[PDB]
Amino acid sequence: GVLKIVKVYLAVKRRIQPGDKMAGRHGNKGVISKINPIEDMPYDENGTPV
Amino acid sequence: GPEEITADIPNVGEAALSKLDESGIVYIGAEVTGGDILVGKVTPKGETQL
Amino acid sequence: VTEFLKPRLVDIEQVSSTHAKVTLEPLERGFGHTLGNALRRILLSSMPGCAVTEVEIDGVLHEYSTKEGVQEDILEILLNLKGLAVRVQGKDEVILTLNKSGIGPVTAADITHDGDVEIVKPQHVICHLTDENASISMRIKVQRGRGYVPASTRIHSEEDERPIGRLLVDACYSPVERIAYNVEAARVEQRTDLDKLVIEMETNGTIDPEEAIRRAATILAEQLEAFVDLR
Repeated sequence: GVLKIVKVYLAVKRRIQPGDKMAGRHGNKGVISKINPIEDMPYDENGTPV
Repeated sequence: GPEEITADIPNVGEAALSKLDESGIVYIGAEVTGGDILVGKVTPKGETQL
Repeated sequence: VTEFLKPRLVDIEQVSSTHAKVTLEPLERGFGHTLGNALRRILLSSMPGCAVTEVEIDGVLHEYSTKEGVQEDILEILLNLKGLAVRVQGKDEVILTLNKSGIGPVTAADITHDGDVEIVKPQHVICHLTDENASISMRIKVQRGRGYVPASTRIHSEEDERPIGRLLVDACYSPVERIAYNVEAARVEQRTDLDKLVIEMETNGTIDPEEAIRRAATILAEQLEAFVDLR
């Protein structure tokens, strides 16, 4: 019954966003709640943010 | 009758057929988003019974 | 009591092309940290800079492809061009051209010379040509802006992007990489409660340190007008 098939391949770049599940190797899973501006993050004596 | 892969689609403007080639298939490299036609296809119908 | 001593830009210690130390002095008690964190939060978010926003590589249609003779995928070339540091004088958009043939690294020193454009790290590798008959040719659109504008914000804003083969790059426009500040005691003539504020500043080399301090203080002073008036 099939006369022809056209297969399209889409490449989607998925950036990380609130709701994406992130995890460590020690069973510490979690979901991103906020994406915080860099000047809002905690930072050490040298100004390097976390 | 046979369904037809075509760029000639009813009730669809020339803007939505902008990234389809003369065969009704999307170009490679085309940045598409949700709802964009990738392969244009029409199915023959009949007895619309207005 | 009702009059404060006001700071002045005392010293710029340019440690590197991309690292500086600005001293503001003298500061009253408590104003070191007030000004330090306000200036850090503005320097870290609000500075303007030029970023690569679009690339047209000559034979490529999308970034999930490979050029023949080039060792890197087009996506990796675009990631290398995302980190290209340019300062554009007297324009808000320029198109640089890179043509390069033969075996070797294609670096930022190989971008053709525009008069109003300065590449601050010419040793910045963009790709590697691994074939003597290989050649790369691209049109890199550098644009001035502010903050972080991903290409997703920019695809379907119309932009008349009829060409398939024009690849959008996410634009991180901020020239400032790191701000630290430290409040030391000043050595002023009579007083002992006066501070000085040292702002250590890592940039990509494309903004003057004093110019960025002036710009951040101007942004503060323009945001304070709504409170100075307060109607």
